[PDB]
Amino acid sequence: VAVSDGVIKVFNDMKTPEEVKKRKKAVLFCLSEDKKNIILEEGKEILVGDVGQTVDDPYATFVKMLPDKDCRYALYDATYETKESKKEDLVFIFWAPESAPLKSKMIYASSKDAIKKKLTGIKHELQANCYEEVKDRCTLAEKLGGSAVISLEGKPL
Amino acid sequence: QVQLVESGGGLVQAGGSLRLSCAASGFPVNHRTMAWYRQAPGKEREWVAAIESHGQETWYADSVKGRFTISRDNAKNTVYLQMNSLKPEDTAVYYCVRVGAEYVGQGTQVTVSA
Repeated sequence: VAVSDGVIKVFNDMKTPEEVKKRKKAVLFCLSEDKKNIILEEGKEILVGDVGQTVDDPYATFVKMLPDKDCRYALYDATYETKESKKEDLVFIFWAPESAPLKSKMIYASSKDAIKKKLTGIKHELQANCYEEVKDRCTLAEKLGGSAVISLEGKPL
Repeated sequence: QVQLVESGGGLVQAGGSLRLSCAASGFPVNHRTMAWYRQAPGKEREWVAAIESHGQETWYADSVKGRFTISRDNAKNTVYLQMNSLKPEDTAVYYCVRVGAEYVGQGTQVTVSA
């Protein structure tokens, strides 16, 4: 499975006021129709300029874009705080719900290493196989900075 | 709490058979998608077999089709990999994982002598 140019560009962009509004906050990736390429999933993104305009809780909106019965990769640009610092980091997410079909799920699972190698410098990964896990802010917070993280995406934990 | 304990590996003559086991604890194997992958030193992981949760639909890599069978025993909370017609190219550490979960056990070494 190849990784498309678009995925390469979007990651590197995520690594003027109008230009800042076009930066991605979250983006979803999926298999192409022939299942030979990992591509940007059209329209399944949140922009920085969306937040405060049409998006009030970007992580909750991100979760609403995950398919119930298919797998996805995603990048989410997460803000979080410890007692002493405020941080922002990209998180690579692998979404693999149990009811997704096994055949394409195994393509996603076996291709994850190859796409992550393109995301050079990625420091954090969250894998989830159900909504309870992907919505667990404590779990995302721990993938980001462990037990020292006390707030995430602008809300106390 | 979660454990994935592989066993059953060993040194086998090419053309021989081996059955690997993964004894799991902390979760029910029939509620997760369980998969076997293998890793040779200096090489990328190769996913070889998987069995879906609840149902028992299976998936096999082309490299092991017709030679390997994956199964599980719900009551023993164990997943198996039956291997036949082993080849030197099958030499690797074999791991049994939950798809969509980070944690991995220590694996079991399989060595096939030509």
